[PDB]
Amino acid sequence: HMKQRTLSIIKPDALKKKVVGKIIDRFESNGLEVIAMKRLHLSVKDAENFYAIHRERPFFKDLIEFMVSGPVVVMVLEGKDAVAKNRDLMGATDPKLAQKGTIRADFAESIDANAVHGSDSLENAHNEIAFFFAARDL
Repeated sequence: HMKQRTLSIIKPDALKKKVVGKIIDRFESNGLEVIAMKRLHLSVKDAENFYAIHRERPFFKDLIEFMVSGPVVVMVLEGKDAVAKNRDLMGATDPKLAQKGTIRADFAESIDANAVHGSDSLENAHNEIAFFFAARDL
């Protein structure tokens, strides 16, 4: 019920499909604003620090390799209930489970290459935004 900010990443698979515009438009048409944005190529160090909470998760090694395999677009989205709204529009992490009409349903091929990242909580949103943006840039 508040005006929140959350992090979105358009992963290397969506960039290669050239669906950055369609995905950004999904957020803009659904009550969110892109208030910060840059295209970049993550180093391994960047990717391991960003996903440090998952270092012992079994998907870690494959996750890092995929996330440095090509450039991404990182964005801060702003709007009412932004953290929850972003997750609703992305759909289930796994495209095979995502509801029709979500980003992962529309643009993702596998759970390993599932088009977008979004912060899963308000606490993670704070750290993830701060990882990519100095506060003067927002």
